[PDB]
Formats: sequence, structure tokens, C-alpha cells
Amino acid sequence: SQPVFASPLNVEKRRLNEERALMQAQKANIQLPPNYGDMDLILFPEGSLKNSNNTVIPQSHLKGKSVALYFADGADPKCASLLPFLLNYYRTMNEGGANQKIEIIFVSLDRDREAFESHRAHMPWLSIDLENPLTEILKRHFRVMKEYEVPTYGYGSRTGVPSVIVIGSDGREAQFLPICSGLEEGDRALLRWDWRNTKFA
Amino acid sequence: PPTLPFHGESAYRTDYVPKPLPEVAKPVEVKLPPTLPFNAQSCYRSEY
Repeated sequence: SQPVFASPLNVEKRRLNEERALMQAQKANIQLPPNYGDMDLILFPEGSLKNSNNTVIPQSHLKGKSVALYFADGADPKCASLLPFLLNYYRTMNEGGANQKIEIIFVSLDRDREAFESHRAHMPWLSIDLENPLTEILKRHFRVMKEYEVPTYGYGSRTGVPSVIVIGSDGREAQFLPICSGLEEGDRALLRWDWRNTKFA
Repeated sequence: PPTLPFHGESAYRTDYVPKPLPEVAKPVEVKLPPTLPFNAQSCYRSEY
């Protein structure tokens, strides 16, 4: 139930972990349903993330870094202002040291096949495929949505396009970067992204 | 005319959210120094 309750990640977290809880109960004095601290999952499955040339990278590479979804759209001119600042910010992290510090998972709100690839050529980090259903799954997890067509469950629009949210292993939000938020500090909220505490386990 | 669907939240419910509790488990472990043996003699124990 973190950060929200009515999320497709959330409903599959509880369903799968109580399924393994019922099996270990009948294979063995335990409490049901399991606690949220015992909620364990894989966020990105084996064929989700890929960089350029469409080659998949496993999530064992992602550990020890600070990964962050970049909910974006190539037609929204809020977002187009934020590409060269995010490209410059990501580039300077990864060059300055022995290892790569941050990482960006690109989540797209484009319209068709041509719209995704035209956006995808300007940036070097990872992505999730638009046609893969998990792009829709993470928007309704983080309440990141442009215009109201899908009914949110008593919540509001947490943020519109664009947004950079750093994530944890169990799917929780770690800190929100307020580009267009209650702070509205666009083009400078990327400096508030620390990486010592927001480490992907 | 179309009905524009409602979006909006109070500032209390967007900032005061339930939060991940801090993961604190650390006691103050101390190591006792071993006592050195009592190698001392009285004078009347030395020469008498």
C-alpha cells in the first residue's frame, strides 16, 4: 500500500505474496494477510528494460545505483524543455567517477510507433516499451497522468507530464522531484535528486 | 456540453502521506577490558 493502494503493481503485490503465504501455511502459527514489510516482488520483469539497439539488460545491473522513471511525452512542450536539462544532468553523473551513479528508465506517453522512436533517438539511458502493458501499469501506480480519462480512485493528479520520480526496490517512491508540482520549480528540481539514500537494493 | 471530470486535492492529503518508517536497529555494544592480575605483595610478605 505504498505509495498508493489502488495500483496495478499493488494488487499484484498482495495477491502473489498471500498466494505464497497460503502455500507455506499449509506446508507448515503465522499471521494473514502478510505485512507490507514482507511484500517482495520484481518490479521490472526479465524482458522489460532495454537501451538503444533494443537489447535487454537484466536488473542485476541496476543495483548499487539510483534509478528514476522519467514520465514524459514527446509532444508536450513542458517536457521538451526538460530534455536538454535531464540529458546534461544524467551525462555529468555517469562520467565523473569509476562507476555510473544514476540511471533513468524512460516511460513514454507518445501516440504511435513513430512517436516513440523519434523521441528515443535523442537519449542514451534505458526505456520501457510503449506497447508493453507495463507502461500503463506504472502511471496508475504513481498517479502520473496528463488529462483525465482513466478514473483515479479518489486521488488527484499527483503530477502532469513531465516528472522524474526516483523509485525503491519494493516500488515505493523515494523522493519526488518537483518540476511541475506543489513547488513548480521546473528546470532546477533535478539538483534536489540525491543518490546516497535512494539506492536500488 | 461535456462534463469535465474533477481533479484536485487538499494540501494536507498531498504532503501528509503515510511514510516509510526509519529502519533503526543498533545498540551500543561495549567491550569490557580484561582485568590484569593482582601482582602486588605486602612488605612483610617480601623479606619476613
